[PDB]
Amino acid sequence: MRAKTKLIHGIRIGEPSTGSVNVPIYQTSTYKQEAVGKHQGYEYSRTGNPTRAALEEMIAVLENGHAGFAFGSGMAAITATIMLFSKGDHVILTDDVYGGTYRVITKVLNRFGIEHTFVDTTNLEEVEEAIRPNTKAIYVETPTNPLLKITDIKKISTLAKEKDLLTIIDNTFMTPYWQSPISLGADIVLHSATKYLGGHSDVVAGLVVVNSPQLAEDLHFVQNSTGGILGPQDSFLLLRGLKTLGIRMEEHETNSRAIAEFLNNHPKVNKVYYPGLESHQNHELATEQANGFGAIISFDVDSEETLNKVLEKLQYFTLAESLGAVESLISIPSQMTHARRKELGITDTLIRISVGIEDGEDLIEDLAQALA
Amino acid sequence: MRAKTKLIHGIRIGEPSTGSVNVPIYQTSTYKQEAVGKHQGYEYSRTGNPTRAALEEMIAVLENGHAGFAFGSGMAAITATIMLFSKGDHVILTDDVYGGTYRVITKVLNRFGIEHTFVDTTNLEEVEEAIRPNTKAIYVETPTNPLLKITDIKKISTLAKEKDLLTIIDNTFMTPYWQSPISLGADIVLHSATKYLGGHSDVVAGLVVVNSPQLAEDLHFVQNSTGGILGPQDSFLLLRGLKTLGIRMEEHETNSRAIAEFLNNHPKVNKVYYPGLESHQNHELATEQANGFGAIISFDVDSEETLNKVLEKLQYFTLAESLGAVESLISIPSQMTHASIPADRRKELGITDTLIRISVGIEDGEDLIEDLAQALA
Amino acid sequence: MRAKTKLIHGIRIGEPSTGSVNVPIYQTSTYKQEAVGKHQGYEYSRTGNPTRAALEEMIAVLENGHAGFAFGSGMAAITATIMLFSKGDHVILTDDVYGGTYRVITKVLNRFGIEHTFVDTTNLEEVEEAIRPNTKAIYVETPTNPLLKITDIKKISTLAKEKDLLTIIDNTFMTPYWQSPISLGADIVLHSATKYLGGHSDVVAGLVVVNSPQLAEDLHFVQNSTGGILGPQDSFLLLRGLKTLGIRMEEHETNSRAIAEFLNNHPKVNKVYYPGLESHQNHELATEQANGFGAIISFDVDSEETLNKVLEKLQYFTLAESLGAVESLISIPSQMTHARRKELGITDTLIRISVGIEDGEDLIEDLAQALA
Amino acid sequence: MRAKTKLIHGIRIGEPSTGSVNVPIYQTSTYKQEAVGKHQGYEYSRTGNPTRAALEEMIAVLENGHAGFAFGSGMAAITATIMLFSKGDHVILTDDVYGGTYRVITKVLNRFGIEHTFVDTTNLEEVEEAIRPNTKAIYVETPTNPLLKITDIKKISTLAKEKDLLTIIDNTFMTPYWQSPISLGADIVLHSATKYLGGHSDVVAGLVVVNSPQLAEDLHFVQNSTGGILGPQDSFLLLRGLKTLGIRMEEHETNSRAIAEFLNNHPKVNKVYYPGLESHQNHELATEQANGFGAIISFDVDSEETLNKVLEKLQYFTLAESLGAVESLISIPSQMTHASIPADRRKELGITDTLIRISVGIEDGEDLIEDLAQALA
Ligand SMILES: Cc1ncc(COP(=O)(O)O)c(C=O)c1O
Ligand SMILES: Cc1ncc(COP(=O)(O)O)c(C=O)c1O
Ligand SMILES: *Cc1c(COP(=O)(O)O)cnc(C)c1O
Ligand SMILES: *Cc1c(COP(=O)(O)O)cnc(C)c1O
Repeated sequence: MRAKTKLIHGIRIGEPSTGSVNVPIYQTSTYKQEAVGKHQGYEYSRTGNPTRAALEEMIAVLENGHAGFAFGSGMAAITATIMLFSKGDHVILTDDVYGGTYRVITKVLNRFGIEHTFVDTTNLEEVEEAIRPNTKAIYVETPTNPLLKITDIKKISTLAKEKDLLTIIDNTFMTPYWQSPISLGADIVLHSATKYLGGHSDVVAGLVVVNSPQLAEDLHFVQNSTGGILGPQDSFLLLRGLKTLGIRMEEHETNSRAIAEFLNNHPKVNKVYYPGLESHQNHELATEQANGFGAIISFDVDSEETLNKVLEKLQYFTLAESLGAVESLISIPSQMTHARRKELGITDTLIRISVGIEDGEDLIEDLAQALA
Repeated sequence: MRAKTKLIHGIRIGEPSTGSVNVPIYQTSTYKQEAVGKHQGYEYSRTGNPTRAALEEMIAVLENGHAGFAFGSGMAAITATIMLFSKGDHVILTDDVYGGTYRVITKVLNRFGIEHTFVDTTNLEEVEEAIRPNTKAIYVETPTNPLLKITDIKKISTLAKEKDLLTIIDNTFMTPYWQSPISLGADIVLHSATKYLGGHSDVVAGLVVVNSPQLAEDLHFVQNSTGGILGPQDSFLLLRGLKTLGIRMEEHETNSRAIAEFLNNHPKVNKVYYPGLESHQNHELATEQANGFGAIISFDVDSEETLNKVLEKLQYFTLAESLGAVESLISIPSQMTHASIPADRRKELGITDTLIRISVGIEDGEDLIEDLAQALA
Repeated sequence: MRAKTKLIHGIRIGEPSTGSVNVPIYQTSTYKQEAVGKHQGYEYSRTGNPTRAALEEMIAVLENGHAGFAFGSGMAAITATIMLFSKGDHVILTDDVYGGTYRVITKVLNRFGIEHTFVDTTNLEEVEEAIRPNTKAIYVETPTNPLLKITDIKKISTLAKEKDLLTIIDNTFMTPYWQSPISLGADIVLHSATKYLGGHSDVVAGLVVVNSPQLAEDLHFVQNSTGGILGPQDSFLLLRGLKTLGIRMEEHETNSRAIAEFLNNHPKVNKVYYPGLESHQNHELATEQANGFGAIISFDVDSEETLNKVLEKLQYFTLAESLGAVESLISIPSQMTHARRKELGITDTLIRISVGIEDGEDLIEDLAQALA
Repeated sequence: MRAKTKLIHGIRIGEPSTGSVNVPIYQTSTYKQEAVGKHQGYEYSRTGNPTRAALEEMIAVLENGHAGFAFGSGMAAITATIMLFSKGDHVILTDDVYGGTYRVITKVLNRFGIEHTFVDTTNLEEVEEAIRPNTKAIYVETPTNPLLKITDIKKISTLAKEKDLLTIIDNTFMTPYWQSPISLGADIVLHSATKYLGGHSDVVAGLVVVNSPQLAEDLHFVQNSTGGILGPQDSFLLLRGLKTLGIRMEEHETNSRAIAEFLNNHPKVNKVYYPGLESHQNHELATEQANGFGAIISFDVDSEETLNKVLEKLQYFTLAESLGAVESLISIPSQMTHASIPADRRKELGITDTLIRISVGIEDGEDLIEDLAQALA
């Protein structure tokens, strides 16, 4: 089936007991057993919950992977994944990963003897030079938050496999709809479902898909033991979100390309980050490993006074944390993303916009009037 | 406020926006800021959500604590708490801690350099000679699952404070209604809110209460960084359950004392574990550090055929894992919780494969006793 | 099984498909059919919804009736019930019914040619004298909101049956736990589930139980045709509420008797309405047709200045509409119950309290300090 | 604002309490009052609930109306609206109105003295000579279920205003995205929000928008008095669905035009009902009063055996009542909706027992056409 179809029919429509065209919300902690260990399906909602299970199956189907896992946040998904490894293991990470990943690697998991190196994963020579004897995994975010740097998933995966390393990809920004990391060699693909997958700024959730029975047993053990699960009401809202992922990302795409084009040709804007501009580092790779450029744009305005006046005049962009929502969001990474900032090239005049599904024309006019 | 009033007025009734007598469900990820850094207290739901904030405050109130933290499960609460420690730290634990706790200490957190010693925490001498220079805390579960063994919280706390150690208490079985560990000198108290606090078998949740601002900054940092948060719908259902925790535990208590007496005098029952029997180890301590015995009773029946007849015939006890629900539940520890441990140490901590665990609900007491009676004869 | 047991085991614990000890929330409008008209159980959520159906079965079991029906409010329950009748039919009602029932009878259903007489149902001679040829039903609320007048359900039912009339009882204040109208001859018993049945001030719902297959077909047709249904999330919260109805009403009872006793012996309070006082009209009948006196108290203080000062000083009673909640509520019927007020004896110094499950001692001390 | 922006910024983003970009779910019955009559706008959830208030405002915005009202179902919305009238009032209705509407008019509201005449509302002469002195409104459903027959809303409205009658439009099939009845002169517009507005087959709800304060006082009085309200959870899910109504209907439209063309040229299909075919009655009107044709297509297949093969073989159309969902749905009107009516008037309004109704979802267009193609051959 085509991608739009898979979002509606990835799992069996018609719940067995009643024919409900939706997954029921199993707001329950426990399950009556017929005999000692013989109501097989479900035993305890931490271990498995039918609403969460439908969600875990759906994300595995959408990334073409072996098994899915649902966590209370993106950060719980990221933490459970790194907790596959042990004291003495080493991880290589994209140098401009999300600040939350930066923080958990450097301020939490360091205290547990998990070692890291931050590397420019755009430079495959530097990635290979970072490999230690105790290295177990390469972790890549593409595009990155918020500079949208593009890393070659197929080349990172090939290097990882040659050196006996797992490839972990944060596919949050592209979603399963635009990019397929497992198809390009990734062992583990993960999502802040809080962003595009839910799509309506109303769920905090993380998803992990693994490509192997061994990884599914090992991540299941971590999720069941440390228990950072997604509840069934949130699981239901996330399943509901997934239904419109295709038509949302298509409208996001159309709006964002026109906005990147207009912002890149503006007197008050001297640099624009967006995979769909030919000027963007690795634009060519962006067109090859993904079917869309996404809906996150970062742009550097000429002065503090331009920034401030953009914030106070914008009508349809809401000043807030997060992204991936049907409504347009704006943040100032320099004043809103704490967790080298200078080294990464995150200017004090840099603005990040999350482009919504408002009319593309209203969003351009709103940005124009804001910079006029 | 008396105890029953606290469960209702622990936090202000009337939210500031509309006066709603209930906490609204903030099904939301993010908040509009007036200016970059000016926001009315909420910026991103993982860091703080107002529904979760009301629940975290409520449980902090009920435990007389500095601040509360809500997690997606009891196991997330225990994990987040032990993750306050770092590689080369040592924790002393109660030896018959809950299975899920055993597993996180011995199969997960061991891989992260956190060391442990399992000790009989009923023996303050043995606790003391497990203290190493890298020891940071003593973790106590009282009463224990499933033998309801009792640990002197006030004695553990005073030993701990004397050796500059943190005291952590798993107060799930007693709840804040019967036992107040921070009052007895605990630094940290946590709950599988999945049990009594929710009380309706319909929320999986963990709660942690800390009694210092330093512990609140540190555990908040872990919560926000590792993100095992409870969502707003579960937060609401757990707040809702908290409202009837006092009257639920009073009914649980009355059914349980009568069933514990009933089972202790039945001829097919060799041994009964319940803190309320005068014959139970540290019954005297149980009556000093808590205002109730629980609603959990384990009893050793006379034979395999009896065990199978009671599972066969009970009408009002449902066979299922978990406990602390308004509906009565039964499990066989040997085949359902302590299947992991060998038969070796299952005679040590006396877990026969004729031991039954019942969680006494709020059905009519006389219905539950009649039900046990018919099943057993 | 005893009453406390029935609240936990009235319906089968263990949902067929997974063994869940709870009813799943069927957040769904429609159901896949195997063949044209052959997924039998469920077809469309207006007509039937499995969460709503569990709730409808539970309330029928708790009132020992034939079938249950769940509506979006008490007033939707009351309206669907009167809409069993037609233009030209006449209904007799307790003269001091809830203001909402007063309003729908006199300002809505009058425009549809449903005729009414309001009668003192404490006076069975006046009830019999009110019967017209076009009379179809006697509608009784006992105790009444807010004066707690007690009507003889068995004598009203016997008169109704002799004259070919249906008996409809609003059992909201007593709940199924304290009073059983069907057992005393009632054909229809109904509830504002918004009050004690939900019990936590967090659901608006109405329930109707009927005693006959004919009434179940006729009310089902009205509920399915006019569609004032309770949604499945509210149905789930109401099922959850019912679980603690017994232990709640027992604590309500203990607190309320002590409060009625203290209020009735107070210098600043010159009259107290509460079924459990020997001085209350028909106290004897109250002890006979119900197992409890309930948790609503109305009291007349000596002056406006006493009332005002009670309102501003009470610590544990919240000034709000509604009742039946675990938290204590206070209202002034003279300034808060619009929809004869003088005729009914609703003084401008009359206070209604809904007694909660706070500690009974804290509630007395709070009322004392408030009148000191 | 363009149409797509309105579905997102129709109401203020950022609630006043915390700045939440989402409407909080007010799972609550009542509100603390400061003083007897001072309350911050909410007193009792049946009269007003803030989550329901946001949805009622949103649908009022999208329909360019005075005020909105949310009910527990489409049928509660129609019932509440017709209950604005009294015994001895007369309403003229579109003759092939939805079955549930037929039933409430002819089996419920007839018993309450409300009179009706069913008329072909495509014939303004016939509408006019059904007007009696006791007539108060003309009720129009355009397009109709299941033959998608089209009624001139602007002509009906002007006839109505000339005879001092109210115009009521059931705008369910078009939604506020394609058709704006109040703009064409309607006083009242309503929706089965169960269909497109929710869009995920997971909420039963009705909405009514009125264009005068007198109609807002009167319908609010009915809503509050008779109490067929939508609860806060359903209100939230319906708000959520509204967010994607524009992009859902654009995708629905593209799949439907292609499937309507596909079916109209297939050799096993005699007749196709769809406002978008140039051959459909009042195609010209359809293109003037609405900016889209729908996502509902009825088609008459060649025989019983074809009908049974398509039900047998379709993979992506689910057999089920209802429509307007992201997942594609199929029904047989003769056996599922118009089983009530005799075979007598089922040849009049041409409802063969080989007529299939499909609701086109937002699956890949080419998947749905391939699916119909394989099923039909
Ligand atoms: C005392 C105690 N602590 C912790 C837990 C674990 O909680 P959860 O199942 O919510 O992860 C349990 C569960 O049985 C328990 O009984
Ligand atoms: C046009 C139209 N109006 C009203 C309704 C009735 O709505 P509900 O099923 O929510 O009562 C429907 C349902 O099919 C409909 O299609
Ligand atoms: C927002 C974000 C996260 C964190 O998700 P939470 O749900 O906030 O824990 C992780 N990765 C990326 C790329 C993100 O954008
Ligand atoms: C509150 C009340 C009602 C009305 O219930 P709603 O849920 O508000 O419609 C009806 N009858 C009685 C006796 C009440 O107390």
